[PDB]
Amino acid sequence: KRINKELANIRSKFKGDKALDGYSKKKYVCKLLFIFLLGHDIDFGHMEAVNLLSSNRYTEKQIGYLFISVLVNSNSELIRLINNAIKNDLASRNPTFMGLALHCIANVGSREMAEAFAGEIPKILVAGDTMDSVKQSAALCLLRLYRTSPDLVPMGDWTSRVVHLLNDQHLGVVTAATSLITTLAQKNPEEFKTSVSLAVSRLSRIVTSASTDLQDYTYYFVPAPWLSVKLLRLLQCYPPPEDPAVRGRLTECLETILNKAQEPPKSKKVQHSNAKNAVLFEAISLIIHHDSEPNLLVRACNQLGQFLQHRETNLRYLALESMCTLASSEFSHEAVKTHIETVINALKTERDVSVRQRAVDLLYAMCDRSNAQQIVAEMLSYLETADYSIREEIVLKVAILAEKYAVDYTWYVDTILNLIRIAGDYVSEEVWYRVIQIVINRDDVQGYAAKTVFEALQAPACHENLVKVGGYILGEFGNLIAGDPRSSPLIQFNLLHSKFHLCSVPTRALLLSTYIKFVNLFPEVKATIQDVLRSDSQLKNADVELQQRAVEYLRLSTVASTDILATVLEEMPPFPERESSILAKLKKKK
Amino acid sequence: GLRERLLQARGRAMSYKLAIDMSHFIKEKGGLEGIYYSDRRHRILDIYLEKEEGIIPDWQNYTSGPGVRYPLFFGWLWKLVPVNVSDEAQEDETHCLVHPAQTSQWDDPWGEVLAWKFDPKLAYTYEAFIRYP
Amino acid sequence: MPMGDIWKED
Amino acid sequence: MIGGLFIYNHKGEVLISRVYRDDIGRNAVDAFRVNVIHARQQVRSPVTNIARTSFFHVKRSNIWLAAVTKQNVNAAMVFEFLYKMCDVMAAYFGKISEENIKNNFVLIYELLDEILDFGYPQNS
Amino acid sequence: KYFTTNKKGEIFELKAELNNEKKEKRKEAVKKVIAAMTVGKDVSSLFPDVVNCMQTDNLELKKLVYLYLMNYAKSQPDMAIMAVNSFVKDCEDPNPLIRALAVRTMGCIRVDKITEYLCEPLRKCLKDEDPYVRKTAAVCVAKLHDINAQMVEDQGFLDSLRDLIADSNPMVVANAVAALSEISESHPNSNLLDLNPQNINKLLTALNECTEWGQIFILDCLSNYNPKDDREAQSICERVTPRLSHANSAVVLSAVKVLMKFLELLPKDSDYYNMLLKKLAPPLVTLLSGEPEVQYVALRNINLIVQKRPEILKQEIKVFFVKYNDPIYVKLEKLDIMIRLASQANIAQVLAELKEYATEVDVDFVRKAVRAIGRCAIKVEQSAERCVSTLLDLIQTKVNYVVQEAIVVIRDIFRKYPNKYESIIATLCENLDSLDEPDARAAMIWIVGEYAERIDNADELLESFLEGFHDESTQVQLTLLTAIVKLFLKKPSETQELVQQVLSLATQDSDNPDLRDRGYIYWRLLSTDPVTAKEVVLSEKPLISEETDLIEPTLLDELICHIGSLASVYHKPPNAFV
Amino acid sequence: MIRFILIQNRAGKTRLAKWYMQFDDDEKQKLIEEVHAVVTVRDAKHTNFVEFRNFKIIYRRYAGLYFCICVDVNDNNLAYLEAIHNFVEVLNEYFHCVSELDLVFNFYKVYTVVDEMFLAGEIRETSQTKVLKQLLMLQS
Repeated sequence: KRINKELANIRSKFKGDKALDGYSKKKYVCKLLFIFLLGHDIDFGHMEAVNLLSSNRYTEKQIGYLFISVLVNSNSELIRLINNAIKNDLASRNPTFMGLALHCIANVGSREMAEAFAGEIPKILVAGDTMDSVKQSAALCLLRLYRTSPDLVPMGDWTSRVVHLLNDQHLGVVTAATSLITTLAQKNPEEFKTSVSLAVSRLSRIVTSASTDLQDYTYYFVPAPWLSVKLLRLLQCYPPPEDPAVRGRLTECLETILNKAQEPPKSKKVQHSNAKNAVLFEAISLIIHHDSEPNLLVRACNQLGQFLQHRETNLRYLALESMCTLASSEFSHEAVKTHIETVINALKTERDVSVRQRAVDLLYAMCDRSNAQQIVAEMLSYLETADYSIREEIVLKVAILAEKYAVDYTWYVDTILNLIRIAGDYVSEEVWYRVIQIVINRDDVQGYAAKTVFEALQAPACHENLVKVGGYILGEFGNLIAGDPRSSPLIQFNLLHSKFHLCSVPTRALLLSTYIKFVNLFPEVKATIQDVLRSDSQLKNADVELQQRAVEYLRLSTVASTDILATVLEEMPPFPERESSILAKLKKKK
Repeated sequence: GLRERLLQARGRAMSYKLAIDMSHFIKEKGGLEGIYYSDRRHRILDIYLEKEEGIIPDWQNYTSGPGVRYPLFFGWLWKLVPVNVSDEAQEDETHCLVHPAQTSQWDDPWGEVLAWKFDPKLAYTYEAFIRYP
Repeated sequence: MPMGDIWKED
Repeated sequence: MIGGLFIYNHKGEVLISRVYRDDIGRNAVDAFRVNVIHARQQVRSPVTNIARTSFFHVKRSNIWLAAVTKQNVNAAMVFEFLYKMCDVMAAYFGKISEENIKNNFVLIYELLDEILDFGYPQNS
Repeated sequence: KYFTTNKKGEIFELKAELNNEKKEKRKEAVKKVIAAMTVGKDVSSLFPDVVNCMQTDNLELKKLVYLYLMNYAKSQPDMAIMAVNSFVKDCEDPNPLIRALAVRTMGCIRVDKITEYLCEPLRKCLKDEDPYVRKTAAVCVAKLHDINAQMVEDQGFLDSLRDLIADSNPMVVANAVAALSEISESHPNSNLLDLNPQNINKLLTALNECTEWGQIFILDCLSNYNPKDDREAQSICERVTPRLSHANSAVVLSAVKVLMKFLELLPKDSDYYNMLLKKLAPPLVTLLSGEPEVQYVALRNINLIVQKRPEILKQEIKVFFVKYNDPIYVKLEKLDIMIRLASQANIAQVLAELKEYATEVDVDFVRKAVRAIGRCAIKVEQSAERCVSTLLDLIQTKVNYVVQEAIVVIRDIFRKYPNKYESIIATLCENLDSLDEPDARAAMIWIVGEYAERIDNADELLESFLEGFHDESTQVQLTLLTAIVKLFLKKPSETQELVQQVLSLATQDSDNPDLRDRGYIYWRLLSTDPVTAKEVVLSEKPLISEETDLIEPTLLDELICHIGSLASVYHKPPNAFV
Repeated sequence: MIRFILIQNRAGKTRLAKWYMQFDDDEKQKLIEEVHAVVTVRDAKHTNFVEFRNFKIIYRRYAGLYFCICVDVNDNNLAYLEAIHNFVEVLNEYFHCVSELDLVFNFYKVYTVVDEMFLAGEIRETSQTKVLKQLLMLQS
């Protein structure tokens, strides 16, 4: 309707080669971009605007640059003319045109443009004749080209000039060079080792300044919060300095950061509060990642403990987020474990799902030997009323904690059975692999696990994973509960034969192995199970797994040699020591 | 003057009888009971009373409790009512972004938008002396 | 006699 | 039977909702918009099973009439009730648009208080 | 003066407007409150100002206040008991519409004082004058009985329900039997009180003189009934038989449910069985010409009807051919019902549309069609060679979502016929013209494992998969042993590094206990007696049934009684959605 | 690093979209709907950070507009939240006041402010006075 009328008006403006003007064509491209903002696709004559980039009108040139940035196609001659205009603007002395070309490179990300302009852009970045606004775009453009193609980035001799960028009076160049060096330090630490000692002095000159300096780079009476966060995140990607003077200067800077955090606020603005707490949280993350100063670690743990009692939910989120590696320490581990009841209360009294997820992650991280049963019970009470989207990670974390911290495995089998009963559809396969491996490996929870899963299978609303676990556990240890009148082999077969029909394909595959183990175990139960194996619903089934299982078990039950049958269907030897497949699944998931 | 400075915010002894008289002068001048609350309008009103009458910046101290905000110092006749903005108001294409309907909401510790409103019931007796110690 | 707050940009 | 009757616009904002049983809440309101409307193309079968919850939906080319149940309903009865509701609203105020929602917001709830009672589609 | 809201950039008080004498302004204010309640605000701080201030006109304002109360009945009883006495003092009002509205808005309150303070207005309006009051009374009886708790007069409520079953108004008795079915959702002592020789005739007269909605509940409770007489059963079938109601789908499928559960006679000698088979087919054919959602529900029920009794829509297949203006679910289900109804007299009509559907654009529909060609090959006897040639021509187009689904039905054809197609393997396994999904991988591995006399270079094609042993496929051992239990005996000192390599990979590398137990069962068998292993593994296998995509017979007997239910549409057990 | 910057009103449209990583057309069509369905449901009494799979999407609500900046979980969320507020204040001080109609009508200035504020997933200039001076110099 209206979009069709707008497309008809755009075609009437530019369909053929009618008599138009430069400002009329600029207004037509602006109207086409406004129609593209409403959700309409049109590509009528991109060359008429791509060839217009060599003009002198800055507004029309920027409109054409935005058009070729938002509608970057796979054209050959148009992209060649665009790269030629980019090289002409880079060779020109126009800083606005050079910055527009650098923004077009950093937003395009073409492989041919990255292979062509891989050498000129650091030469522009180290060019002292350029303005300060060009370097801050060029360093981020080189960062974008390095993130696009890291192999096509040389380690030239301009590195000493790159480290020397941080000594500038203008600080946007410092921000761009910090964002460059923080990415390049993961491959070249020795090429930017002196940048650590320069950035320490830069951070000291920032945080030891009053309100007189930094007349434009301040933010709500906070001196340079983004630059301080960038410098601390740069120092987090480096080891602590071996020089004692640099170490003491860094310690004094972090002490002044903590003292400014403990200071009362000047204004009442929440923007000032966020811009002051951001540097505090990045300094806390630096202190925790270093883990070198216990005097700093104790103060940071006390600061986060007092920060957890705050009223702002998006502050309590960060207070729970920045403590996972703090729980992994050794000296301040008791100071982390002082507020486990506060973490449990934050998990109970809830206002946000991601806040609850961060509380779950912090409880799982700090769970070493504090209260394993209490942590597992609180996790299960959270899981009983959790969401239906992130339940699998919580199930794997409960399984990891239960298989890790357990002195007697009876509580472990009860925990796995409660986890299977409460939302067993999200239980991954590694959990019910692991409980079978642990029950086979241990030799004092076998009869208890068999009786517990036999009582758990008698519920009408059983889940499929419970049928699998109970099937293999009964097929392995049906002999140890044969004396009880409530657990005869006839009932042991009849419960699984009731659960066999309306369940799924691997369940029906596993219960047939359980059936042939029952035929091997109890000669009283051989007749009915042999009739079930001889039935046509098992023989003529369309599934190859069930057909092969039923056919070869019917043939194996009637070879008239009980010695070979007992030699084949004997007791299973235990599993070898694996390497925590549940942990591998959790690492592949998260 | 005062109304223009308050609507441009889109991004001696402290005697109680003189404060009552100045609140009545503000209400008859058409400056309040229709606008919202922010720290900039707080500082503008304080600087305006200090410029036009030479008043010490001590009177404007409102309660920090959740809900209705009353003046703590005696004499000021302007309480604050927590205005819950309707869903059809925060959807207009001409509402200002940096405006205390969406800027002052993040700043209060309870997260409630505040506006101004006259209350002549507090002209009889105190409220902060019997509400909070 | 109060007035109305500027809610809309003209 | 019917444990909720949710009318959604073409974007996802609720216009008229109603809760009949205690097993349907704001999570049941939000999950339908999260995994039905705001999703990919190639719209599958109209009876969506999410978290042991059944969502029936009917899109009348501008609006989305949905029902959220949690047990063994009669299958075609819910869709026939939805089509009867759409026909009643059509005979009431012509077409179905947001202007028809806002101009007859009391009348829609008055029709829902008579044509449906505890999920039973009782005739007026 | 609390909860002050705005109006397009203004300031005005709601509570003064609610307590004001302007009733139109109070109606506009409560309309704004209900609008905020619908969009999701917390307007719970106005409850004693919208409930206790009921001093204005009755109808519209009381309806809006009762809507607010039935929306916020989950609030606290200390706030809900501010005017609850004047709320429950409404069973003596002169308007029965007001009485029924008050009962219907009092029934939704799950409060502790409900069973002690609502039994008197309920019993004061049971034997009332207007039938809508008794309708709402039985609705609220079922609502209070949804908790299934022993109330103060729950036995009297059940006795009043049994009295309301045999009453005058058809909608009233239909709602009463619906409430008996609702309390029959659990298993009480008085479960499904029939009282046959009067209640059956009363329900039949109500079904004859009922409206277009109560018939669904009447036939729903009639579906679970199982008599034993003959003339009574024939009278029941004669009263049930005229069903072409304006509610085009629900009443028709409920009557089909009643007629199919009402099938206890000779399956080949009863003439009325053939009469019912002639009776069901015009509704089961003319049910498809409606709206797409009830069309999809009808197709999902017709699939179960065909799977149980194939002699209903057997002679009519022309109504199941897919057109070009149908949605994807109807497009899939009409195809599945067509390939289930592909008989020995319509294969020329079936196969042309089957080979035409493969060139469509819906990916799941093309996958269903290329499985459908193989299913029709299994179904029809004298078409398997032509369908095998058609599947080979479709595979020769080298399409990724066609070959990986065609080789599975090719494996099904190979399992149905084990001798007549010993030439496709050396070409099809040599192609492997995709990166196959695990179903096609299992099909390829089973085809390589079986028929090993003609694929004698199978060691390379098995060891191509044996290195990357990370998938869900136990076929790589249960088909390796079934061929290299005879090839390793025919060639000694050969492929020991396969028949022990896959067992060493299934013994102490696979963490799955199912795969480990399969590996130990194989390893303890062939390493002890090769003749015993050849007798057990390489024994003859029976052929599969003709109808391929079937469900289990116990689940089919479960879905017979739930034809009108949602379990028929989901094709799952009814305990899969609680 | 900043993955995408979005301005989504509560009706459902998209006013400003800047994509710095490599997304497809169907990926750009799906991520906008996912951002809308996650962000436009949570109220003001919740947090401002949401996680998608590995995202840390930070959103604010200015008068029906929803400002979203995405990041990976490595960077300071309060720093990017105050970057959002600083960008909104720059767009406010470019005019005397700003709204959705002004952002629609002056999108050529909006893209100029975004390209002079953010670039390549990072921040170009933290200040606002130099950006206003650059915008006034480029106003001719």
